[PDB]
Amino acid sequence: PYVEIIEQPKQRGMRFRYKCEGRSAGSIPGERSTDTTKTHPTIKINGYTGPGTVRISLVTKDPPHRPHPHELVGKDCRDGYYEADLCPDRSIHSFQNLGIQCVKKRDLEQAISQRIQTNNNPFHVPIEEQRGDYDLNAVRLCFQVTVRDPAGRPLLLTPVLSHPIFDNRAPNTAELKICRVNRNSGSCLGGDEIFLLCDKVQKEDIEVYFTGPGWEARGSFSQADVHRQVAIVFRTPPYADPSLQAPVRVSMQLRRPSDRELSEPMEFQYLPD
Amino acid sequence: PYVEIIEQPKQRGMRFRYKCEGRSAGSIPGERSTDTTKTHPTIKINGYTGPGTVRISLVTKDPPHRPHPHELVGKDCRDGYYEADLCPDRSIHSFQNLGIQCVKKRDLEQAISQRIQTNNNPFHVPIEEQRGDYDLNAVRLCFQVTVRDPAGRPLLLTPVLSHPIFDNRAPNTAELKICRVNRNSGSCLGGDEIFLLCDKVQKEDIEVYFTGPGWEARGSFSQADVHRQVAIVFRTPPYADPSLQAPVRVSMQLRRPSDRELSEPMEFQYLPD
DNA sequence: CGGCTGGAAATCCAGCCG
DNA sequence: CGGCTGGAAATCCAGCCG
Repeated sequence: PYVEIIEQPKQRGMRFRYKCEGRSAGSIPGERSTDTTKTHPTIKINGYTGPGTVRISLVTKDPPHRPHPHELVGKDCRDGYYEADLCPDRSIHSFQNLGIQCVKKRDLEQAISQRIQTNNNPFHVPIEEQRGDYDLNAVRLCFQVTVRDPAGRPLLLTPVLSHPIFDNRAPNTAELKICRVNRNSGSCLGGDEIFLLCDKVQKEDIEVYFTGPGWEARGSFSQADVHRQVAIVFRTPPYADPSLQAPVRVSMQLRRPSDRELSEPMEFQYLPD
Repeated sequence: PYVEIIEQPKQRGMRFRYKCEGRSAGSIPGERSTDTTKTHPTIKINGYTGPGTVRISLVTKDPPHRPHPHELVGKDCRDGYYEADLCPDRSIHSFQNLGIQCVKKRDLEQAISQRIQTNNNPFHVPIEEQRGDYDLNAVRLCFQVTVRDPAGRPLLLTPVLSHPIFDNRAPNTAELKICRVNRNSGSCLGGDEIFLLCDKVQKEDIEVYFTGPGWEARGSFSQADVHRQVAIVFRTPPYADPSLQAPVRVSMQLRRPSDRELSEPMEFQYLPD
């Protein structure tokens, strides 16, 4: 049998809550979770409907999936890992009370050792190989399902990882969001200045990526134009066509080069002068 | 005999260093210190001219003047208090190396225990009477001078307090500053929207103040328009002559209602339509 | 020009909700 | 009323400098 993630956890937007903030870090939602149609991380067992257990652990983002210092807090959790009994007459399991509790860079080693003492290393990464810095701003859910083979003895399936979930509070990879702009229109020739009010960004890793069909451009500014990480003053780039005949709706977005992530597109309408 | 402060400390303008920030720079100034030509807290002892000692410690700032959790650091300081041999041949004693090192409120309890342990409590406030909430943003210097009586045996003169000293690292105390404005001109009818980028302010306590000879208006905005304390979006007020036929250079600046403090002004050209 | 350090950046709670 | 939610409060760097 095999596990497959029918519904991935949302990647950006939620922050990892610290132990000082509470005993539950809210609930990780599915990627397609909308205000109208809510969803939760769901896995699918192919080739098995019956008695079993599931354990959700946290592991590192990049290849050597060392168990992560952070904790999975919520219903049925303990030791930084979720665990319960699979519904025996169902093959789909969504997890709605999954919350991530981050450690302090100080209580890191202490965190590590709990993973060790509690035997939480799905990819059995070696003590030798466990060495190294940990990205604290990113983790991955690691579903470990145990069904039973046809004989009847318990059967542990292979571990399935999810795409990384990122800490929204981290200045380093928080969700890119444009909150207010001084004007969503301008001349096709470009040159209009714009005050963009956004969330925390990093001046040495941010752009205002303009985008139209078979067209794209980048607004113009320098690091010094980034105000306290939450505002950018840039000049709009000229459209593809300087000789415009009427408004031309395009899209304005925030792009963090390093991971090529984008923000929801804001509509910007070019005009002729 | 009696100590007399003929040079009270500067109440505002001083930030209390956290131990984490190390040495860096620190010297409580006089109620008129400046340039290279400064001024420091100076006391004068009346009714004495000979040998003695002075100890300056921090007390709270309200009636049960308890030995504050903060610290006095710098030359001759020890255990959160200063103490040096008052000059035998001088009556006016100035202090030029006084620095208030604040404690994180997670050290509070062990801060008070050092005040007792070291017998720091000019006013002799009892352990049970030492109960209460400590205001960590304001301290009072307590000059405790000890001279000799006629028999020559050490004589301690009554504790002399300075008026409260306040912090700068407070959220509503730092300088008011306008960093970038989207427009420094507009209609005499007002109503034009402005995107002003500023130093951290408190939306609950700030406003944009326009002024000219016998004339003063304020930019119109709500708390929702203050973006992360470092940016404000407001609309200009109609000028005095809302039917100009020529420009009028008025002045625009930030104002903190709490203390009516103002930022360096920024010019504003009102014009006709 | 390699350190010193000031500014910039990283690391509890009021108001919402149901 | 208990969780939330999202703001704010607390607690490495460039550029100067010797």
